[PDB]
Amino acid sequence: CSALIKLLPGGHDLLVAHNTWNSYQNMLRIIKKYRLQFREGPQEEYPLVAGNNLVFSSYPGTIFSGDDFYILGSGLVTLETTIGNKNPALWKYVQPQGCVLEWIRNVVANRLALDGATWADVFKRFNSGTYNNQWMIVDYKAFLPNGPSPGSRVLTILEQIPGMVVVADKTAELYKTTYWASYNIPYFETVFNASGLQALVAQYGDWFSYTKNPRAKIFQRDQSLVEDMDAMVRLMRYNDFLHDPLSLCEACNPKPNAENAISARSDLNPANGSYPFQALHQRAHGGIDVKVTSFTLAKYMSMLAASGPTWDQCPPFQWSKSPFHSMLHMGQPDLWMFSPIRVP
Amino acid sequence: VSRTRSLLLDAASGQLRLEDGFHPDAVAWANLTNAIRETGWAYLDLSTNGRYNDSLQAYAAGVVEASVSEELIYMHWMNTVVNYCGPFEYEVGYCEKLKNFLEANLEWMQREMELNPDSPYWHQVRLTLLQLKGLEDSYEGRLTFPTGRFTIKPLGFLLLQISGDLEDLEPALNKTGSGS
Ligand SMILES: *[C@@H]1O[C@H](CO)[C@@H](O[C@@H]2O[C@H](CO)[C@@H](O)[C@H](O)[C@H]2NC(C)=O)[C@H](O)[C@H]1NC(C)=O
Ligand SMILES: *[C@@H]1O[C@H](CO)[C@@H](O[C@@H]2O[C@H](CO)[C@@H](O)[C@H](O)[C@H]2NC(C)=O)[C@H](O)[C@H]1NC(C)=O
Ligand SMILES: *[C@@H]1O[C@H](CO)[C@@H](O)[C@H](O)[C@H]1NC(C)=O
Ligand SMILES: *[C@@H]1O[C@H](CO)[C@@H](O)[C@H](O)[C@H]1NC(C)=O
Ligand SMILES: *[C@@H]1O[C@H](CO)[C@@H](O)[C@H](O)[C@H]1NC(C)=O
Ligand code: NA
Ligand SMILES: [Xe]
Repeated sequence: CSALIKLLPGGHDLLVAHNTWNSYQNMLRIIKKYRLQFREGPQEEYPLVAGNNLVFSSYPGTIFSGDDFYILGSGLVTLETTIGNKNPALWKYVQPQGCVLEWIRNVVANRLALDGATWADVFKRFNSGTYNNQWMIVDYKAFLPNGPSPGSRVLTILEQIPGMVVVADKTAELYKTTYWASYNIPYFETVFNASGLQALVAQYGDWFSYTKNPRAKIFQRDQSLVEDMDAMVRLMRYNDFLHDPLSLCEACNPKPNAENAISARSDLNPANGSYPFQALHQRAHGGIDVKVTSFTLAKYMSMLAASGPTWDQCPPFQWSKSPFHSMLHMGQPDLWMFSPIRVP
Repeated sequence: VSRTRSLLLDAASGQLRLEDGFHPDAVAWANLTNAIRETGWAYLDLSTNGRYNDSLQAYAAGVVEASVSEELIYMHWMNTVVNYCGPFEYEVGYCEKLKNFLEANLEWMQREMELNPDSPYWHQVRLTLLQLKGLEDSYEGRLTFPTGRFTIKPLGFLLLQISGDLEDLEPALNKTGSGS
């Protein structure tokens, strides 16, 4: 998954976008709006929870996002990209007692949080060490259009691996660089090191580096061109792997690789290619959507959303004309050529 | 393309029952518009009624969601997890470990709820699991609202919720999705 939080020039707006990467067989999609009346505690005297209203991208039968991308009535937007864990010495912290699965912790944090700090406080309890993600919590209540940095509260970043959760307010950093990008690699050095990524950088190079991997470099090169919602959608759908030098994998044959993009199209890599590790293979997997919101859209529990693999500069994915025509995809369109829609 | 359903509580019998259409007196209602052919998305709008306690609202939310999306649930199940730890699975070792892990984790949560009836945290966990129970019960066509402990099936609709958790449970349980 790729995500970008972008402060527009002059602080005019603050856009938040997320592009889920997943297997293509998962592309039955439901955008869900819940309006609940739950209370904070088990007695009628407790206040209503902060997160009773929420809109989120989801799937049939799945009572949370999974992507994840949520716009909460508390004024928060919460989203993540997955970091995983490569250090087998940490699996001992995954236990059935004393651990709540991540999907539950996510739902409970979204319901109770008033702000980024409280979201983190709730979420990190009983850390399961499963679905290990970098979470971004954007608090629009702390965002003033055209205003200077408030120094705190706007952006909180949380990273989870088994046995360790690190949290920091990154508002100053967002205002200094004008963006926060996320692309499946932990930002916190302690988490990067504990989860075994140094060995992978040593073995395979910059693809596993936080600052030098292809998506990091593409965001560094191009994020400033995001000047509005449409520009955000274009970047979040970006894949021009045949022509973009940042998409070259020097260890691969052929060198351009369709995984090395903001919105991956692994189906386009050749089946007989030579690749140094599995993520670079031909796979029925890649970017499968984009959701974008803004200060005003979020206020109205609204987003722009586009479903399916990117076709801006790549040929549209089509099941019957792909290597994957035999996989089950009940209910899905054959050809995926959809444009963004406003939701609701 | 569109379907609306409400879950009523018959105070007479104390029975929950689904009705077609919008009944703002109900415990919950939902409507689903399937625009997948046109836009690649379906849209679900779901509400619960604050006149009922939140436990019943949560269970009802699961029920009405399943009620308007049954076709989509079936297809998504077939597309994504129908073979996962099935009756013919070769990795019987892993599947047994997974099942044991999930059953113990679910039991541990049920115990914490029983041991902490005044905890806000465990109240929120219980609401989440009630919604999951209502989703599965409604899909199976038989409603039973629990007032105390309840058993979530480890490899039922829980499997639709744990796809991300499984990315780590697999290696953690030494087995031989979303992300890069
Ligand atoms: C994370 O691990 C890296 C790699 O081992 C550490 O970087 C090394 O740090 C030592 C001591 O300062 C240097 O002598 C090495 O040259 C560094 N190697 C590099 C940069 O690849 C780093 O210090 C660790 N960071 C934290 C916060 O634990
Ligand atoms: C929430 O409200 C429901 C509905 O009134 C309560 O459920 C009843 O609970 C009693 C036992 O205490 C049973 O005799 C009834 O059969 C239940 N009704 C149904 C429809 O199952 C429930 O006790 C209330 N509190 C909680 C925590 O659920
Ligand atoms: C790899 O397969 C492609 C696609 O059919 C084929 O055109 C090309 O000749 C192959 N290259 C090699 C090394 O086989
Ligand atoms: C549900 O019904 C309401 C009634 O006004 C309608 O406005 C809304 O568009 C419907 N939503 C879905 C998901 O079909
Ligand atoms: C997995 O295998 C390791 C051996 O390397 C063992 O120590 C550990 O207990 C195993 N974990 C489980 C849950 O089977
Ligand atoms: Na993810
Ligand atoms: Xe867990």
